[PDB]
Amino acid sequence: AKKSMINRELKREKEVAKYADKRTKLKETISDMNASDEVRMDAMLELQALPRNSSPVRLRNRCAITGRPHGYFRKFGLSRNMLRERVMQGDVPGVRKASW
Amino acid sequence: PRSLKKGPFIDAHLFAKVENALETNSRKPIKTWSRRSMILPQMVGLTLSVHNGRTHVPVIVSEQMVGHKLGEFAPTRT
Amino acid sequence: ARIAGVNIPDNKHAVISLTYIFGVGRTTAQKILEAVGIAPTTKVSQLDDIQLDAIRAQVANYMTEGDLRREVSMNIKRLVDLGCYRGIRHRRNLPVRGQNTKNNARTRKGPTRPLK
Amino acid sequence: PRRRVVATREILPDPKFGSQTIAKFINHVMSHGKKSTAERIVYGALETVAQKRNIEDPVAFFEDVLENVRPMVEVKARRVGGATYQVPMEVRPSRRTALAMRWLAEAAAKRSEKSMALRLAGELSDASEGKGNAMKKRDEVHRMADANKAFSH
Amino acid sequence: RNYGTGRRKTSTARVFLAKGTGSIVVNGKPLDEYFSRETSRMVVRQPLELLDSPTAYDLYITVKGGGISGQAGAIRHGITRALIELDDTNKPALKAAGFVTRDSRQVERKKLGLRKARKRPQFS
Amino acid sequence: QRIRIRLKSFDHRLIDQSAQEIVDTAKRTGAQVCGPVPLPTRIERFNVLTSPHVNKDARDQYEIRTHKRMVDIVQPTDKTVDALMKLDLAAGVDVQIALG
Amino acid sequence: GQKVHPIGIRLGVVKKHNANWYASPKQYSEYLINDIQVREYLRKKLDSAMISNIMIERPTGAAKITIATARPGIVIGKKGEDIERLQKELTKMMGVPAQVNIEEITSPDLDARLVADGIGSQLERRVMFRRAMKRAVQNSMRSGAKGIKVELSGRLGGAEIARTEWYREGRVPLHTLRADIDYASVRAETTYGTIGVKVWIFRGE
RNA sequence: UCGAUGCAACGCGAAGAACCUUACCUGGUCUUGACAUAUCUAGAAUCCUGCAGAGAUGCGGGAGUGCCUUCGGGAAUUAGAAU
RNA sequence: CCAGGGAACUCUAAGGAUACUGCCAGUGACAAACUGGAGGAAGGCGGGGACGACGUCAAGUCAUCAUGGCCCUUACGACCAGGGCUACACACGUGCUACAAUGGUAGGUACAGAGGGCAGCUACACAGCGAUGUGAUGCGAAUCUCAAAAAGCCUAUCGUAGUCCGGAUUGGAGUCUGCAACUCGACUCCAUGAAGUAGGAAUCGCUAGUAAUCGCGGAUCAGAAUGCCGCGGUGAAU
Repeated sequence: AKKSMINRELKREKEVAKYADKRTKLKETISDMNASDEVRMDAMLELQALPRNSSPVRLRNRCAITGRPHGYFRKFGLSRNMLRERVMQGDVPGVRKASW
Repeated sequence: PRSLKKGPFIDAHLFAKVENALETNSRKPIKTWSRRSMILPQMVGLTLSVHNGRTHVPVIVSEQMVGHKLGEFAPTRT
Repeated sequence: ARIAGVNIPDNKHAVISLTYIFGVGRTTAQKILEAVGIAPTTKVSQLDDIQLDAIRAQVANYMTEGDLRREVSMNIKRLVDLGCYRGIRHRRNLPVRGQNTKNNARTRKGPTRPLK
Repeated sequence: PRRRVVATREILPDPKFGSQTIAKFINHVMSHGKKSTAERIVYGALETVAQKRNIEDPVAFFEDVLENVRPMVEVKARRVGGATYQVPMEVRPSRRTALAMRWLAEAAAKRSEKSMALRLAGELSDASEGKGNAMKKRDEVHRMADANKAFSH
Repeated sequence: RNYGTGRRKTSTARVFLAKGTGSIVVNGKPLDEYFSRETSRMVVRQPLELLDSPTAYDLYITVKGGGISGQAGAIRHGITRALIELDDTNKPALKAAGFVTRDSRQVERKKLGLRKARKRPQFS
Repeated sequence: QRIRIRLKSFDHRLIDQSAQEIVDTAKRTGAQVCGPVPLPTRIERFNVLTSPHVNKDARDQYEIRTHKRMVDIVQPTDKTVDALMKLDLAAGVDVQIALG
Repeated sequence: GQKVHPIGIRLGVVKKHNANWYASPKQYSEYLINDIQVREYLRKKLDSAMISNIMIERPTGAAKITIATARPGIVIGKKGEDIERLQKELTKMMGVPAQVNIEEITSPDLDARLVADGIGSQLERRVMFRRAMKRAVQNSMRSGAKGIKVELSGRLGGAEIARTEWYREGRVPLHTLRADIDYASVRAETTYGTIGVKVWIFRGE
């Protein structure tokens, strides 16, 4: 993809890790039954006041090499285009052509 | 629509804006781009202008519009 | 038998016949029979006046065809004069639940009309 | 096909009568790969006529009706220099039974009886004496076979 | 206590043949109770009656995998494998009946671009 | 003290030899060892489109098997243990220890 | 384009992956992404030397990268002065210190990548493609081989209409799985466009 | 938004558009710039904050002073100064 | 796994054996081959897949990537919010669900495979009509789980009706995911109950575990399959 779009994902993922611990502690606080009713809504209000990119929902995992937003594989982390190239050269361990 | 346990959603930058309008009881349009917010009973009677994508269409809040999103009344397509 | 102001088939089973009441479906029919205590398999024809009355009294709890047609009309009317998104879709006879309008909306737009 | 003659498959006989003719007829009634559903249709139909006509063994009765439906002469399509001659030819025995088994099922599927087992029972009874669409279909083929009776190429 | 291993499309059947009255027990339950299919019942009991000895041997079958008619074929194959143990003169008759051959038929795999093993996405 | 070794690789001919010396080095030290039982292998298949733009019917089928083996030292000895940390095997196969 | 990669179709029958590490599915991606990053860097920083096969097997923690070049003297340098500065650099972008060893290429003419790189270099230096293609065929056959196929695709000769020219000498039976064929597809960034260079080296079944 | 256009385009790229993805539009913004090397001025980076705004951003206050070499200082680092 | 703790069997997954027109009878140029027969699990290419010659279509891809040339550099580069890619007089291409009785509904009662699970699956208990909610447990898995397979079988019922078919649309009330479900999510419940009674000219797939039919998984994925890629069950006609 474009160079800006790759870098935009980096700064979109920088916030996710920066508020990673805050969300986890906040998430239990708003879901805690023993927490007071006014305690939990105030905390949930803060969750909606955090920076927008901080959530792990705006993350679109992307190919490491080319930055292709489509055809992504979690096991390999590469798009479909570059995974085929590396598999067929033999650079991906274990993976081979299948036939049954 | 939305879980009732999580409460009615209202934007942070809109809840304060309507709260400040209650004190003065002003009738001037309130310019907002957040049409995802729910309509509360505290904002009945005041006038605010929701983004339609191009401009800010003015909407006069009535009693029978509490419980809807602000975007209900800001058509986007023609 | 005549129940809730409209006649219903008498030869059919009680649970099936009660569905002919506009505003009463299969499970509402089942809930009605349980309160009175009549087996659903019993036909409407073999219903005594005492238990036919009991069904009529129980039907008053759930909204019948008369009131519900208004309320549905009022609910739809409430949107039309309101001017909301669902309001403009109802008046224009287009789907209101975010359904595909390019390809398939012929149950909401009526029969396909030829274009010159 | 175009080169060889593939061998025909072996069909196991029906479990209630041990005949490969009824088991093949069950294959002609079955749809969607539902063998058991077709079996009760055939068994119910055969039981209905057997219980009505007072016959102990219905496999021979089904042979009698099947032989009364099977055509002997069929009208093939032939071409001689662009001209289409509807030559009537004999029917190979494997095709005779297939045609008869086909017509019975297709004629019984358009009956007016309540159940399909009852619909098939009517056609089996009707075709036994020599009436019904199945008999009518066989006559129609024979009528066309007699209609030409002039191309012996 | 002759043993035979029966196999069909996905069901493997183990049979323990032994001289007795003729009772058949499949998975600790009677054959009629286990198999509601008359076809499956006949297929299971076919080799025994083929050579005129239905009520001669007691069977203890334990089936696994496959389906309701694949298990019947597996039991038939296993019963063949067990009958050939006591006597080698029955093997000609069972082979002529076609019960000694293990059916290699299997569900053909779905192919890419195809809708099934062979069905194609119709074009126009 | 019944230790159990667990082996997991992608290459199947790499674990057969890897387990072979483990069952040999643990049986040549005056100890009894049961052979490596093969456990069901995980076969992950993938459908990678070959073309960069069009014709979704052109794809490759890749697979990556994950074979697993394990052995049991039913009775261990001090001369069987001391032979086991010095058997430093890596680069292709992961070795797990129960230690008990 | 209708020919499968001859290395990937042989990956299990008569070949070996140039990667030998097991990682968990969570950890598999970051190893591979790290693994690919090594290849791109090492292919540019070590471009002067002629490197063909780089095997990257990482044991628990460490990583035993095994490059196979034809000029070890310039990769290693004086008493390994150049290899050591690469040691501290590869570790910086990887985990714990990873050792790098160099394998020797006895015949730097049977490797497809080495032959392809030479043809790619010659096309860069304004050499007629016909002579560059023919010579590499001659060298490979005279160096001991059973087949070479070299194919050049692009604007050969700086023409406007691209064309494919290929010279085969020997057997190179691509459809035989037990063939031991070395394949390489490199490029030549000329002044008139990229020229693709594909080399097949059949070296006995 | 764009591409795919007879078989061999049309559940095709897309193995999955609420935001993001997004490439299009309305508006609000930035100009060596989100990103790489050439550089010199201060500082460990980094963390927690206030207000104003739809947000991008803008203006302000507190804690910390790295590490190897040590008075040239160096792997990284925040805000420009210009080609 | 379970025949009698066992090391039998099934299973699991590595290494091998077998199959070679090898044997027989015939035809055939004293041939290659062909036709039948025995043995064997398998017979002549045993079934399926991968592998796609020289070239063709200046076929597709400059939007995976790279790249020659051309063009823009306070902008055709860059950031953000909202909209939009989801519009609808319409036509076309792929499908899915149906039009029912070989069926719908309500009770019982069976038989799989393959794959996933810490970026999670959830035993069990309780609350709930339900989606799901709280507590809590086992499991990086042949251990715990997804998960019950459905079609099937037995009983009752409906008795040919636009219906106890069909499930679009719409009204009301909710659960999850997520900063956020109006544009524009998926499910759950109640109510409504649309066309549709087998489809013109024309046209397509399939030769065997195939077609047809029935369910179950996975990738992508916070949530969002009637698509895609697979898995097995029943199982033809010619």
